Amino acid sequence: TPEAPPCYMDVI
Amino acid sequence: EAPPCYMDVI
Amino acid sequence: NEKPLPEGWEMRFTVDGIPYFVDHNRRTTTYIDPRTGKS
Amino acid sequence: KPLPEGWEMRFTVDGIPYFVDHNRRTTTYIDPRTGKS
Repeated sequence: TPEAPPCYMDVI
Repeated sequence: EAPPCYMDVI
Repeated sequence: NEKPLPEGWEMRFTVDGIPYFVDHNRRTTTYIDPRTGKS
Repeated sequence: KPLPEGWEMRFTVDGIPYFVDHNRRTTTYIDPRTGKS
């Protein structure tokens, strides 16, 4: 898996 | 809207 | 647009046909075309 | 140093900083001031 941060849609 | 989440794409 | 996408980038379409752009280095997606800087 | 306009720093559940781009509505671990995570 790559390191990707929380998605914009999930945190906004 | 926002573009699709990276982790949804892959 | 005849130009290739730059290194790390891929173009996909949403279900409703909107182009978007995936950056596999920064792990982002955007409606901004990396060739033009515009959506 | 200030982030580019439209950008914010947030933190994951484990306290890792990440960057939220409100212009494009996306997120990255890569600091746009430096180009590194």
